[PDB]
Amino acid sequence: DAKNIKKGPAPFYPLEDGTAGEQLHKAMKRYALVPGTIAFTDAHIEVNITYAEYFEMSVRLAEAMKRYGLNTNHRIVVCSENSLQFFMPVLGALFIGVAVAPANDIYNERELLNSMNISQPTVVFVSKKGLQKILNVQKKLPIIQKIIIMDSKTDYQGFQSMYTFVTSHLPPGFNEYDFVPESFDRDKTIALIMNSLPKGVALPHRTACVRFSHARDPIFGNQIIPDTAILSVVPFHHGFGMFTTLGYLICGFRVVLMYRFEEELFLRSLQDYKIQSALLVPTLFSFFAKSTLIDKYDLSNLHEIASGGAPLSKEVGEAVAKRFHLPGIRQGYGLTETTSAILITPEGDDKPGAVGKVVPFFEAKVVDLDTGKTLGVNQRGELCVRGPMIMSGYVNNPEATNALIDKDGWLHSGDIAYWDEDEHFFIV
Ligand SMILES: CC(C)(O)[C@H]1Cc2cc(/C=C3\OC(=O)C(c4ccc5c(c4)C[C@H](C(C)(C)O)O5)=C3O)ccc2O1
Repeated sequence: DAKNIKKGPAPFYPLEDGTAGEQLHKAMKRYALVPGTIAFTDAHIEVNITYAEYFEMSVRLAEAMKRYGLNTNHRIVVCSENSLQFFMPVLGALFIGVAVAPANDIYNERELLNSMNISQPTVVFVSKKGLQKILNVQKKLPIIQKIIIMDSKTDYQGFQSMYTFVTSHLPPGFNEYDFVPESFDRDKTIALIMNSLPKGVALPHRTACVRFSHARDPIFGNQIIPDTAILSVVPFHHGFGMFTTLGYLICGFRVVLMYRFEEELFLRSLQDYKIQSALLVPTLFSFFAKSTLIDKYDLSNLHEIASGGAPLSKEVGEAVAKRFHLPGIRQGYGLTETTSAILITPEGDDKPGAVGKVVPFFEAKVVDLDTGKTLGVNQRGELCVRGPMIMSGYVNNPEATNALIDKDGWLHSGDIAYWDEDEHFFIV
């Protein structure tokens, strides 16, 4: 019964060809050619970095990694708190087809070791505060040949920074604007290995390309408008942070980041940066349902709040929307294994407690927990989705992959849901 399979509509703009690296490179080069266009802002230290700076450093890192000897057979780890530098090695690696494994920066040595035993990186990019943990991990994982310090200009404790690493490897006369990213099969070449003991979730370049279609979709994402700023406190090494931020770079937005939540800084940032959209996780929603400071700030520019990371209760969402003077909350539902959200609230068509509608290129159904039958409108069962953002599999764990994804390509989410007469989905 096809009528009970909910399908996303066609994307507003056709899906572009090219790897995720090629698409990011093309967009970022465009924004780079306009001086002063801000890519990231660190709300804590107040420093801005422009698309020109970001584009040039990411391309220099790409070329330096290529000359050092990395290619599609290798992986890198990026282990850092949210920062201005976080996406430099991410973009550089995407530009040359090297898979990136972001490691949670609050993991201890044991958890890092398990994570990197799965991803098996050749080079680790780490912030200064993570260096000791990586050195302890490297003791057990000799495959790590090289450690590069992200948030330093000069060498740091005998290790190269991204800047000195680049100088060591760039050819004379290197031209960042002549550089061309690598081309490769985007279904076969892994872009990210995300953590989900945790497993490693392999995401081909294809899944990011589809994400970039959603991110700028006028219905399922944000319309590309000049001078748009987002406030993001969500960890970049988690899918909600990783894939919203890459999407924002495609859109040329200003991404104001925080690496630690604080109430006054968060609200003052919304006000002073004239933020249009802010990203929260459910426990920060619960926090703002308790906040009374919100009405002391001028939030007249705020258009939306998005919640991701885990389903949000209906009542908490309604409380927060009211405190912020918004008509509703921009919800979505995703898993690490689906790259990002594959149900998203359509712009202007929020419905309290709903996680939204099936995104372009996807299908979703709910199945009876007994009969396995596809269910109709307003009936509760297991949410199952199928589409090109689904992971290629858990790394070196085909049994775990097969337990989650069936022979027809349906991923079984483990969550109970239903959809309504407008094809809005609700998580129960
Ligand atoms: C407008 C706009 C911003 O473009 C769109 C894009 C968008 C995404 C979401 C929600 C999510 O996006 C995500 O990626 C995840 C997610 C990603 C990984 C993941 C989990 C959730 C749960 C699971 C766990 C480990 C439990 O955290 O892993 C979301 O919930 C909500 C609103 C929204 O507006």
